[PDB]
Amino acid sequence: TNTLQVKLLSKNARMPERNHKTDAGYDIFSAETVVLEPQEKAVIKTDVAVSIPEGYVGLLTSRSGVSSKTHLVIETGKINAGYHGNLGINIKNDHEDDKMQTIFLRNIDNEKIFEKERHLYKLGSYRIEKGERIAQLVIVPIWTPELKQVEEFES
Amino acid sequence: TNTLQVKLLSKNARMPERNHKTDAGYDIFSAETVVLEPQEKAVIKTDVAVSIPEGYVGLLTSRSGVSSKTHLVIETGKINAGYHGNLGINIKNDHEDDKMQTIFLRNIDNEKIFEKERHLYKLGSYRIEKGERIAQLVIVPIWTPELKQVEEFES
Amino acid sequence: TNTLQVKLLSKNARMPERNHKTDAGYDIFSAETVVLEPQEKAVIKTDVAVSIPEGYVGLLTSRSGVSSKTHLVIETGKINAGYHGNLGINIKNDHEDDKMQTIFLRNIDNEKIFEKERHLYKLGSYRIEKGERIAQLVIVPIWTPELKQVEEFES
Ligand SMILES: O=c1ccn([C@H]2C[C@H](O)[C@@H](COP(=O)(O)NP(=O)(O)OP(=O)(O)O)O2)c(=O)[nH]1
Ligand SMILES: O=c1ccn([C@H]2C[C@H](O)[C@@H](COP(=O)(O)NP(=O)(O)OP(=O)(O)O)O2)c(=O)[nH]1
Ligand SMILES: O=c1ccn([C@H]2C[C@H](O)[C@@H](COP(=O)(O)NP(=O)(O)OP(=O)(O)O)O2)c(=O)[nH]1
Ligand code: NI
Ligand code: NI
Repeated sequence: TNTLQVKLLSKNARMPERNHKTDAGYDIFSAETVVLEPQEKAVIKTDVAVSIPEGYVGLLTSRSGVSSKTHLVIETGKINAGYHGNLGINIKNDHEDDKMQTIFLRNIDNEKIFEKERHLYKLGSYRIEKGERIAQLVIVPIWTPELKQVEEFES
Repeated sequence: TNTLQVKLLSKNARMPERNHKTDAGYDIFSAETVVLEPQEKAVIKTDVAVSIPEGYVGLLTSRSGVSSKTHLVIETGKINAGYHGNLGINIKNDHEDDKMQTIFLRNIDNEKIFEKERHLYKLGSYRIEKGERIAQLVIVPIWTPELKQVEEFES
Repeated sequence: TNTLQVKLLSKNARMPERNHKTDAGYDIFSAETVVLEPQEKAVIKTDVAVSIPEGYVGLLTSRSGVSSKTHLVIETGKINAGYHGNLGINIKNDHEDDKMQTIFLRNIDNEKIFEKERHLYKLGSYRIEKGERIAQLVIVPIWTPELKQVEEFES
């Protein structure tokens, strides 16, 4: 009743966490490791499925720490009450494509990642790693009345 | 009561649709045909008016299919309970302006549109056509208490 | 009960305003004066703190007038029920960095600001001034049930 059904779709999926009763949302973890170049768009698999009951909508939205620090822009997803598919993260690396190149990409804390092997990445490239806090899920009640075409409003 | 008032403002306006009782929102259709160049901003007319009752807010928000596939970024609009004006779609083609040009623009499914007449468009240009599913409306309850200036919080 | 606690953190902070009972949100004012260059990111201090009660989330979101007219993109912040810190505005000037320069920057109405002293700014630069309407706060009820790992959903 006052419980939400969560299903893991793979071994790479992590269970959402609401560590504090103070918090409004549930920590969503990536089930993928991907490198996003400037201007590049992607849908990140969480390998998690939720069964939101009717009368509610789920908001798969961005964290403030990742969005303020990095150019990673997450378009909030509206999780329909009944959708049992894989929760994707609609993401875009909004860093501009200035043609410049660097020897290291940066994490979701905007910090430079030092590698043992030298590699040439385009400047402004980010990497998201398996099991990282990149999004959060917030469930909000909704009002869905029947629509009535009207020629001029009540008042 | 448990009905929402909808008004069409022209012949080009289409009635919002909630085809499934599973869905949280209402399909919003464009009343315009416009071509958006890279970095170009616009407010798309739906020619639709809604009368949301007090204690609720409307969220004129993006669809997941259009936002994940195209560079079309819709800034979610907060529809105030009482606003009876034309619902606009605050949109931006976030494709970068790389000065390059192509012989065809692309639709809201990111597919290339083949034309009988050759025309030169800038690379990353999109066209939205009259009567297309580009946005959705989600109504959510709101808490609007009176504000009290406080020197230090309750607890 | 049906009141919200608001705390000012400095002399530069302004009290949020819900001028109409028609409106869904509360007008949020900047406590800073900053110039944002193209592609530049910042967190704007409001010097305001709110004590949202449990069972609710706050949405520190963009105004339609500023977002449709300017390239100022505000990533909606989810204000947790219990957070008593400074409300920041997660902002980005999404104007592209075209290397061009102009003798005047522009305001949150996208109008050119004429100065007595000539200065060279990069094209697409915006200035936000102390005490300006740049954001709004909308509080929405939330459902936070306990999570139960499930192998296959109820129905
Ligand atoms: O724009 C913002 C966003 C967040 N905040 C505050 C409110 C919130 O309680 C706190 C945490 O931000 P979020 O709830 O949006 N994300 P999260 O709880 O995951 O924190 P973080 O992103 O830092 O891990 O920061 C702002 O003041 N302005
Ligand atoms: O980022 C997202 C967005 C949506 N989804 C899922 C949840 C939702 O039930 C389903 C449909 O997405 P939206 O409700 O956000 N838009 P719409 O119902 O119109 O579908 P589409 O945009 O594909 O027409 O896709 C994700 O998993 N991640
Ligand atoms: O995309 C939008 C955004 C807003 N609107 C309408 C609905 C709303 O009642 C009205 C005001 O917009 P917002 O509530 O989103 N922001 P605000 O009340 O502060 O007005 P403004 O931003 O113009 O000061 O404009 C649209 O039609 N489409
Ligand atoms: Ni939102
Ligand atoms: Ni951009």
